[PDB]
Amino acid sequence: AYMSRRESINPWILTGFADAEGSFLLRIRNNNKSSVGYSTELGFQITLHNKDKSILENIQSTWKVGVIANSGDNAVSLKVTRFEDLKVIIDHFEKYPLITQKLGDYMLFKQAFCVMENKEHLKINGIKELVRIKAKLNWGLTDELKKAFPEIISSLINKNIPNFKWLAGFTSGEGCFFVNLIKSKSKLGVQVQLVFSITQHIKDKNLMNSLITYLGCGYIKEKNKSEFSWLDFVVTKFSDINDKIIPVFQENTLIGVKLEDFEDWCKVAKLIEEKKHLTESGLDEIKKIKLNMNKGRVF
DNA sequence: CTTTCCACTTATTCAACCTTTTACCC
DNA sequence: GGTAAAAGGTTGAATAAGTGGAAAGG
Ligand SMILES: [Mg+2]
Repeated sequence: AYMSRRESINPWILTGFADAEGSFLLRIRNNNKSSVGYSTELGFQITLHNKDKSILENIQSTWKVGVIANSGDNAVSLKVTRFEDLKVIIDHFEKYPLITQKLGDYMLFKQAFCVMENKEHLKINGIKELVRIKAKLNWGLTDELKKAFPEIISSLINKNIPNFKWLAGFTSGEGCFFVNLIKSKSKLGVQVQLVFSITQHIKDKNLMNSLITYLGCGYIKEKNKSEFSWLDFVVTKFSDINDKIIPVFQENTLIGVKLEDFEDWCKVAKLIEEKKHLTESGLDEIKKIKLNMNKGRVF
């Protein structure tokens, strides 16, 4: 395997994608063999379905770090935990910063990086500090870690969209270009509606709200699934999609298989611009485009 | 002793999917 | 009087996270 077979991508796109996908990791493993009885591993990771391996390669090729591996049969991962390589990641994020609640996680990661850069994690005081940091990262401590270090453990990130490149990267993870086919009392009996969405956890409500000001269109939907809730930024007005959404991503290129879902959705947009969705022949072409996009896509 | 990477797991958070109802164009 | 836009859900697997094992040189 080669570090840069695939092309690199734009660092703001990389950052948008990183706001939408991936997590920092701080492992603190019980370890017989370590002087202190624990060892650590620090890093950053992204796990995607096999379909979107090209993206991991894009990133690897941009940073020149990271390992790409199988992640079970269905998925692949990029993990950076080589310690000195984390300087490349730090250097990337200082210059092209994250803006979702994940920024907070990057702050934990930096702090843990400091402790390790000084080698404090090799002694009991440094392990204690990493425990306090890990306590706030992702899912926090295992029950077993809490017994070992029962010490007492220590606010929402509020940031603006930096530019459209960030937005192309973020959409490449969390966006959806959908062709909705409404059973309708129209002539053909089916209405074609283009839907754009970006799906996000509730914590990033402010970001989602500010997408409305940013794109000059769309609205927020609160959705739920019994115990769990999430948000959608949604655009359904056709003239907004054609004059606002489409040009943005024509100028700022999506990455991964979603690029192909996007061009397929634009093909339908040209058809609707021409009123062709209102004839049988055009409805059928759309039905065929939809059939083979998104979950229906083979290549 | 410690770093690094490789194999592999699991559950809920997303993307993606649908129907029905209301807005509004004409 | 007919097409567009929004309301109002559902669906399932990809992503969010994680775990053990161990090669390799320090
Ligand atoms: Mg995500």
